[PDB]
Amino acid sequence: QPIKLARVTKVLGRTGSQGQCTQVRVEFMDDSNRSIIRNVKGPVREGDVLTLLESEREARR
Amino acid sequence: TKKRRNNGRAKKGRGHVQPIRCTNCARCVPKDKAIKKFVIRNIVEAAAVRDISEASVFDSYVLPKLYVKLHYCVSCAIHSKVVRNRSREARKDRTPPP
Amino acid sequence: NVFGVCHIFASFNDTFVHVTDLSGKETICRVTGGMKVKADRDESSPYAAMLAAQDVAQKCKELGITALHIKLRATGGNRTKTPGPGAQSALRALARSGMKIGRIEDVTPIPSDSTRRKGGRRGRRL
Amino acid sequence: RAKWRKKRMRRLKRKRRKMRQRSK
Amino acid sequence: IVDPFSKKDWYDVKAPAMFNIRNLGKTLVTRTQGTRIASDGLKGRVFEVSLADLQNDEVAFRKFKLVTEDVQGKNCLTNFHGMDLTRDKMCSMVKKWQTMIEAHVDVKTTDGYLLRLFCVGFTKKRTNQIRKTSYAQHQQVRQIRKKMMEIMTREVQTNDLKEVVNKLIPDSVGKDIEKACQSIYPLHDVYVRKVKMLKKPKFELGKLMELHG
RNA sequence: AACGAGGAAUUCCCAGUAAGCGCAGGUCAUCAGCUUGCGUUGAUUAAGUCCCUGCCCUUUGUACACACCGCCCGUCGCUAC
RNA sequence: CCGGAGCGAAAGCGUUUGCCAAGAACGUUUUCAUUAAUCAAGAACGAAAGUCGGAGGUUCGAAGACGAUCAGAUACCGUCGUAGUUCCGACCGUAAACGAUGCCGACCCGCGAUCCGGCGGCGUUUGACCCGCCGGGCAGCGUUGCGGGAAACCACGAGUCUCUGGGCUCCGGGGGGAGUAUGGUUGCAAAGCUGAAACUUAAAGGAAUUGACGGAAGGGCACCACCAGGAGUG
Ligand SMILES: [Zn+2]
Repeated sequence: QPIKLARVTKVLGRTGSQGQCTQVRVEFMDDSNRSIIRNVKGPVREGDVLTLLESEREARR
Repeated sequence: TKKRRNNGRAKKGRGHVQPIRCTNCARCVPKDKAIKKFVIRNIVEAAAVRDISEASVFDSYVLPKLYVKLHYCVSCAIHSKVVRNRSREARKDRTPPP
Repeated sequence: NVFGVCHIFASFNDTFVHVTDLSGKETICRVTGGMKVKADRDESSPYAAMLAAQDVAQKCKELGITALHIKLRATGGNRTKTPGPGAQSALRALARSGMKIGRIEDVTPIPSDSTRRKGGRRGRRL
Repeated sequence: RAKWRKKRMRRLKRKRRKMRQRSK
Repeated sequence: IVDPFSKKDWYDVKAPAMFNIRNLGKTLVTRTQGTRIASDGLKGRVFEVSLADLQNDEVAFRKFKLVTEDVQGKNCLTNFHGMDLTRDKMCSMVKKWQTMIEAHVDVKTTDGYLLRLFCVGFTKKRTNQIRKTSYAQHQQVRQIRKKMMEIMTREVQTNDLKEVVNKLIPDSVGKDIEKACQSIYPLHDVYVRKVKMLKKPKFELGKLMELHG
């Protein structure tokens, strides 16, 4: 399946047991669809870019 | 001393009610003293409902729910964190928690 | 799409995934979590049920099964009615392994009035 | 447990009856 | 040693022609090995399928059991065996603060098909009702159960198995009971939940081809 | 000579900080593998969480109050009535 | 479905239909016309376990075996299982049989619900729902800071109690000894009812409060916690 790219649009909050994960919603750039939320690890701010390998799941917490 | 006016049960005008069994311990608990908990949850989790949705051979199929009627004894409804020990004046609040 | 019926006996201490034909007469493939773990303590773990439904999809595809009707089942009867931890891991592994799912429905043996459940009137005092 | 003080008392009274019965 | 699936051949299961589709799926059985013919197992199987899998524009919580009775040319023919609602929809109709009046009859059709139809109805709260509980009195419970048992037999006694099935796929029996009970107490979810077939008569293939024709 | 980035575990730390390097003071007739200071070179990672282990507050329970290192029960054993 | 809803003197009582004879409340310009209330002696009933005699023994499960844990478990946990649990008759008359609160009667607050019956009112709906009211029934909330109480709490009064008297029955007199001994009595038995004394003791106990503690809950905090790693120890 073709790979899709997306830009970080908004940071929600810290998730995980140790609080290392950061729930951040993303939005595709090429095709306007699937403005789904994902879980990111590390320092994340508004304006980052996440190379989503898939576009199927949300994976909340 | 009498801790509750209703003695922790809903027996008013009766002498004996039918005892039922608990869920996580299987203890004989009276029907009026049981800690009712009507659990209604989806069959598939919200984290996995999307994988089942795309694998559905239909266009729009609402996933049914798990309608489970649970009964808890006092010793287990507190250990399972279903009910808590409230303050002396807070125990009189019969309103269900939001 | 070759529709089938998948019986998931999701209980405690073990998790069963039983795939049969549309009538449930002939068993096409069925495995347990103990067939994938060394210690039986990890049977009710969702990771064991994750590996169970994974290889099932291959046996379903080898024989031609493409779609599976989910029949979730707990212990039922006098014991608990909520399915075990393998109810969701086995269900998600079925769709993610390149299969089809349709008309999900749970069949738990709930009694109109059962006999005396195991454990006295004081309950299991673990 | 006051119930087992009643359990041991009924057990002691029952023994006193057997001792008193053999003296008939 | 040898894979037992090598001797298994697929059979396309069928259904009566009164529905919208006859193709219900595929089954499997081993071929004839010795005296045990493959037909000796495909004449007693039961397929529990929902109404949405049988009809095209109906509900999905009404399941129909279809027992196999004949195999003609690598395909397995089926017929009515019993109706039953889903476990989830049954637990959702039962609600609190309202009376539940159940009923059950065991009456046969014009033929020897002994059917046991189960109907369940709940009362309805009025729109301008301020009272939380909608409780009908015990004698008011009897009158509702009387009409519930009377219509189940009357509608199934004046027709054979073929016609009552077409009257069973929709809630035709359930909608008239609510209208009948409204004269005493309004009901909400009058539904025929389960149909059990206890005894089966001497089946004739002539009446089977008349339905599937 | 052992020691080939080191068993199960475990200590410390987020900015001139950790560490590396060396100096000086205290001890001191003789002495620093220590410690208190000092400057020097200078990052990795994190601008977080109750996850874990330690911690106070509130509610709650108590037959505890020289206060859970609390209090207290029975059998057995000794003596007296 | 099933509720702080009903019924019964209580124990107790919820699948359908049928049979059987009761009962409160309400309705009443019916009827009877003080025929009452409470009650030593006496009696019916009385959960469960147990006991005797049959049936049936699914499940559970005293006892019991075995598996685990522990310093040790004769237990909790697990497998299995006797009696028992189920039904039939005769016993036993004991429960935290509790509302830990006798019955009858009067008087003494309010409000919103709820249960049955009766009554009168816009409407909606072919009795249902709506707004009230009178009578009892289970209860609830508010005020008890019109009272009561040691207080918790009490209008199913636990109010009208030194401003002490409506009627009646039962019953308590510091804590133990002790519901023991003995006698009578009931029972097949286990035991039930009745019921002491010697002796010992300065407290036992009730309610409430502040501390402490919990292997209770909730919230919050620190690289002497972790996450991310970086040094070094072992
Ligand atoms: Zn319980």
